[PDB]
Amino acid sequence: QYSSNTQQGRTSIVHLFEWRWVDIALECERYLAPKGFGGVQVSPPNENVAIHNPFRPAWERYQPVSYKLCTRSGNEDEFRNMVTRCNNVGVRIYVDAVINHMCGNAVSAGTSSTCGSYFNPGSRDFPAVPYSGWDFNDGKCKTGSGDIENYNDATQVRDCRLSGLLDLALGKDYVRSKIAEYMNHLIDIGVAGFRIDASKHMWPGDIKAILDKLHNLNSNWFPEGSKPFIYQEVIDLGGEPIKSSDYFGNGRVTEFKYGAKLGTVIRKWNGEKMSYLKNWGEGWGFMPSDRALVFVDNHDNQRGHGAGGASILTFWDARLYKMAVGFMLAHPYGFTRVMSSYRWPRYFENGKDVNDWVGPPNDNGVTKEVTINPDTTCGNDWVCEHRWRQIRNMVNFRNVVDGQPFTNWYDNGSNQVAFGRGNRGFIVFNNDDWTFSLTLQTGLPAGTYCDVISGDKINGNCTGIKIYVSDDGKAHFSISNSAEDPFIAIHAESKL
Ligand SMILES: C[C@H]1O[C@H](O[C@H]2[C@H](O)[C@@H](O)[C@@H](O)O[C@@H]2CO)[C@H](O)[C@@H](O)[C@@H]1N[C@H]1C=C(CO)[C@@H](O)[C@H](O)[C@H]1O
Ligand SMILES: OC[C@H]1O[C@H](O)[C@H](O)[C@@H](O)[C@@H]1O
Ligand SMILES: [Ca+2]
Ligand SMILES: [Cl-]
Repeated sequence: QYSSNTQQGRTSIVHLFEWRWVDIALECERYLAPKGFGGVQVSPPNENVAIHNPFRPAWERYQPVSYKLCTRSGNEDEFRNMVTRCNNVGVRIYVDAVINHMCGNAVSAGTSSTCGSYFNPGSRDFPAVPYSGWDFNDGKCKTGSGDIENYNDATQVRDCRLSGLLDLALGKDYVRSKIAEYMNHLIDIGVAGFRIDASKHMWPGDIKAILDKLHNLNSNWFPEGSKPFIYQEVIDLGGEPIKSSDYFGNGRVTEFKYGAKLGTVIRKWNGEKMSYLKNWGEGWGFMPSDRALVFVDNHDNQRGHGAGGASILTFWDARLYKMAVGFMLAHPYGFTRVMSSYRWPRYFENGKDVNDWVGPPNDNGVTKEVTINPDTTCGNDWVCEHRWRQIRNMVNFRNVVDGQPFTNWYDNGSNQVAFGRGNRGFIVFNNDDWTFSLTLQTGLPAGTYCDVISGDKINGNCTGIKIYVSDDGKAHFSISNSAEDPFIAIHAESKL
């Protein structure tokens, strides 16, 4: 469950949040494969409640109606088409698996669902599965409301309804088997692994019992005995009875400490400075690197949901965001996930984004296609951070330096830092209010290297900055504090 199952020399996954299957399939072929992306985390592919108030929110996808592969992202044919086409170009699919719960207990009965399946939350009837009243935790939960009231109580966090979401009885073999059926369907199609949604809300032992029932990965694409990559969503910043480590037996775990702390550092809040990143990783109290799924922001905290707080960096803060993502992708700690977002009409009323619910770009609820602008950015309000040169090139930086040790660290005691990865890559940051101008040991072979932040190598030349490494590995770097991208990165494959 710990191995990503990505192609050798591909080290990141990108969350193509709310993208349609046909768009992802094309994206794999035209972009993700040639740019060296390891894989795609997709939005939940299973049927959900069509919520009309508010109008088709992002969060409707986290209210299951059945396990039919039928969503705003597309139908089963399109899903199968996407996984095949992506695997065929060496790009993996990871499914957002919503298995803790069905929909909200107060959602109306009917066929307001993405495939038109009937469901009745009040009577606990989901006949397209099927689930009945016997399949939920109503009798197991011990709170007055039936919902989670207190995170200091590990039991109710597991047995009670998250925000009123009907809590599946995962202690039952029937329920475990229905979920395993869904996941095995996905595995056989060719899915490489799963983001396990709301993992904190399930007993580690129940997740395990579900995982016990799963097939090995599709043997046309994956070596015999390959197990699905598992990464579990557990928000653990400390101070709760449930710990990220409780889930290590099942796979990797999201390290939410990662983006919270990095955001604070890059913003220079709370007295934090980039020089403090010298011991980034386990030295910052983070989980073991071999279990961490790391990211700057995710689909929840980029809009203030879940954990996060104000420190989280997102596309809205493009300049600091790129630096934070650049730092993540250069540093060996964790397995990296890059966010890919859509723009929504962000509108604050007393410190709250009243539009944090808004779903993907749409015309009357129909998800808009991802259009590609001439310059390879996206139209239709898709942000496509993964296509921003500064991020895409850092994705390849991580591939190039894979397995190389953190080395040649420099800092000025403030916010000017640099480090290398073995003899394969070097990166330099200026987050101070003055110019960073200095000759530094890069650990790299002598030569002319294209800075992959400002530009690209195109056979024999660079479209941006050029860095000159002399015979002793030293190179001069000059980064103004006024630089729009106040960092530079060079690696073995950017050498002329
Ligand atoms: C959105 C988020 O809610 C929960 O998170 C809480 C943390 O667990 C607490 O430690 C504390 O920080 O408060 C948080 C906010 O309530 C929950 O535990 C997470 O699992 C949840 N995230 C996902 C689950 C969903 C339900 O399917 C979705 O709404 C959401 O998009 C998921 O990413
Ligand atoms: O500002 C606080 C920091 O000061 C010190 O320089 C330590 O290296 C670091 O661990 C500590 O957190
Ligand atoms: Ca539960
Ligand atoms: Cl997540």
